[PDB]
Amino acid sequence: SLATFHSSFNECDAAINSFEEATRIARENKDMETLNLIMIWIINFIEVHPEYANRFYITVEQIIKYLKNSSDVEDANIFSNAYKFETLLSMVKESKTAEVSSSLLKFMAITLQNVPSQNFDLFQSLVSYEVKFWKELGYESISDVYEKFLSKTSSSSLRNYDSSIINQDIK
Amino acid sequence: PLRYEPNNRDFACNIIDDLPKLIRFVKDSKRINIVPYTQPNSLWRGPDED
Repeated sequence: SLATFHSSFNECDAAINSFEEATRIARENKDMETLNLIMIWIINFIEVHPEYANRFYITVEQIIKYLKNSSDVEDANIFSNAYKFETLLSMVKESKTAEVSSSLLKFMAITLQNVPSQNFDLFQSLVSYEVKFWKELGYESISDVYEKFLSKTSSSSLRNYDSSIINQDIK
Repeated sequence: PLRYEPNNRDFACNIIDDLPKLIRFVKDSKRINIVPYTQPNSLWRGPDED
């Protein structure tokens, strides 16, 4: 939470040192459930600030390989998070659009299977990716339909508070 | 039979092939099952194994 707060004020580097001691404390507890929370927070910080992917002690690809085969029960939302991060990495890696659609299909299928209303954060992230994915393909008609579902001024955690105001100003 | 040989001047790439193919929903007496999608006239038009 203090690491999140530092990222909220664009400290970035100060958040890294605070997060490092979080991993060590998690090991002393010797509890597995909290580590998945730690790993989830890792790339979410990376998603906002991709320039720091090298600084971490774990590469982004290592987490995705772990989270895909984490378990088959008592996860619910871990897989919905895991595949969404693969879709961003694949989109940035300019992989073949064959894999990108399949990866986005996985993330979409699990997100809508469970309740999308309660998990408002990920549902907005799905729209943001899909509107971005179809806009790069050049079909604004598809993007327009999903654009009506993107929420304004909601933004997300760990990314400032006036980020929404700035984003509307850029457009 | 159509022959669309690859030409450099043809930049009309296809993305339907890229998008995953659809599936049908058919329920038998035991349970509801799910099968790959086939067009109604595709059985006599499908690419012959021959």
